[PDB]
Parts: sequence; structure tokens; C-alpha cells
Amino acid sequence: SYSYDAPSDFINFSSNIDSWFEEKANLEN
Amino acid sequence: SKKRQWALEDFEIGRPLGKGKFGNVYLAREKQSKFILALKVLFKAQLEKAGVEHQLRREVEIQSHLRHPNILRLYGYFHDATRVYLILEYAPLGTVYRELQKLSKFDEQRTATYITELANALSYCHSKRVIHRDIKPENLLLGSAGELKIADFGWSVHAPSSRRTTLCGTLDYLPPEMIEGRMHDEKVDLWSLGVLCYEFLVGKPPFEANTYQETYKRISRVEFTFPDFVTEGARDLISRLLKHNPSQRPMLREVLEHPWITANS
Ligand SMILES: Nc1ncnc2c1ncn2[C@@H]1O[C@H](COP(=O)(O)OP(=O)(O)O)[C@@H](O)[C@H]1O
Ligand SMILES: [Mg+2]
Ligand SMILES: [Mg+2]
Ligand SMILES: [Mg+2]
Repeated sequence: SYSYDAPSDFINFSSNIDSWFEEKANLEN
Repeated sequence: SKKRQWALEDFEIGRPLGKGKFGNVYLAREKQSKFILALKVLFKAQLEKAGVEHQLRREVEIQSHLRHPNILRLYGYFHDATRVYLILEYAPLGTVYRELQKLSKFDEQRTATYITELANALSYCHSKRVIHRDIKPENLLLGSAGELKIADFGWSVHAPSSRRTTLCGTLDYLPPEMIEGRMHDEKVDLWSLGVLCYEFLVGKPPFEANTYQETYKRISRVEFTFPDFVTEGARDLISRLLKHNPSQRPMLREVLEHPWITANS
């Protein structure tokens, strides 16, 4: 499986992400 | 996703920029905007045989969410039938590794400047609780202005709470706690920095030996000496980073304030 929780959408290179770490650390179950 | 996803047909591929273990990294240009970047290829069959599929996922997820001036940008990724592709920010001046073969040694100004960029980069990383774990010349690239950029998050990990047990990295850069089968944390990158600083000034890692067993022995004992041209300040710093006890090694904030660093950086 090569399904990662990361970007894979085409981006227009001519035209705040790091909270991902703490938000994933704080999530519950 | 209902959005347009990356595809190989989106980039014009140029020359190879480097040779990776699971494939080459090629220069590339996105066709619509003509934005120049780097394309890291990984052959899936190689990755499967090696069983490093979970580490690829950590490289991508961790690097793609990091944003800093001295850390190589991971814009995105896509895979196809036989391989996986990472869309990386292009590092125009190559690797510190190559610059080190050319100059053989780095003087103090150059060494402190690099340590400073890397220390700032690692500090941001730790604030996010990420441990790089594969800091070495071949994973350090130079940007448009000769600024260091950390790359290759292959052996990285997100360690919010717990310690780790993985032995990973490069032989000459392995921390004592890993070799000895003990648990580790973000302090392993502080050891790597000491190993790296020494190599920059001397031209070779401090525990280099003729065999694997001998190198393990020297790291575990923290057995090394300095040639005579290494100044007192550099010795005080490398000696502090190369403490057998992880707790005794300086914080990155201390390295950044180290007298030798501020005098030469
Ligand atoms: N963005 C990039 N720009 C320029 N060269 C790169 C880039 N990414 C990798 N390289 C070159 O490719 C080599 C190997 O790829 P790297 O991603 O560092 O790890 P791996 O060995 O796991 O493939 C580097 O040592 C460097 O010479
Ligand atoms: Mg911290
Ligand atoms: Mg590498
Ligand atoms: Mg790798």
C-alpha cells in the first residue's frame, strides 16, 4: 500500500501545515 | 480526491542529480508552470524486497508537513505501476558531501555556518518532535546561496511521547545508545551533529575503523582524538555533543549559543 497522508494533488507553482504533528499527537482513541 | 492528481506526464525529466539506493533523483520541470524541481524515484520491487515500505511512508508524511528555510521541501508524491515518486525542492549546488571531497576539509567559518543552519533546522524539527536520524554529508544539500538544507527523511520518525528502539542511520554516525541495544530519543541527532562537525573539520568521521565491529567498539567507548589543527573551541563543542550519556549532551539552543559557533558562524 502506497496511500500516504501527504499531498498528491497537482499544484500551480506560479500562484499552516506543520500543526499536523501536534494535532495527530493529541488525537484520541 | 476529486482533484487532479500528479502524474509523470506532468514533468519534463532532465539529467540525474544523484544515485539513490532505490532509484535516481532527476532534475525536472513541471510542464505548465516550468517550475524546476527534483524527482526522487523509488522502484517498488526493490522497496518490497527490502521491507522498507513503512519507512517510505514516514519519509513522505513527515517531510511533506515540515516547512523551514533549511529543510528540503517535499511538495508532493505519486506512484505508478512500478515506482514511487517524490516531488522535491531542487537543491542547485549539490551535496555538502561533494564539497567535502573537493575541499578535503572545511575551515572553521564554513563549519560553524553549516552547523548553525543545521542546528536551527533540527531545533524546528524537535519542536515538532521529529527525529531525523540520518544526518550525514550525503543528506545535506546546498541551496541557491550556499545555504545548507537537510534532506532525506528516510529514517525519520515522529516521536511525540515514547522513546525508540530502532537501529538505523549510517555506520560512522550511529549513536552509542543505538549500538548497545538501548532506547533512544531526539538526542541521537545531537550526537550526529558532533560526528558531523568533527568530519567537517578533519575530513573524516572520528570512529572510522577498518571493520564494522571495530567501529561499534570505538563508538561505544567514544574513542577518538583530534588532529592538532582543531582549535580549543571546536574541541569543547564536539566533546560535549559526543557524550556517551544522551542526557549530558547539549540542547540545540546551547549549540547555537556556543562561543565557538557565534565567533565563527
Ligand atoms: N533535491 C535534490 N537536489 C539535488 N540532489 C539531490 C536531491 N535529492 C537527492 N539528491 C542527490 O541524491 C542522493 C541520494 O538521494 P537521497 O534522497 O539523499 O537518499 P537515498 O540515498 O535514500 O536515495 C543525494 O546524496 C544527492 O546527491
Ligand atoms: Mg523540545
Ligand atoms: Mg540519502
Ligand atoms: Mg532512502
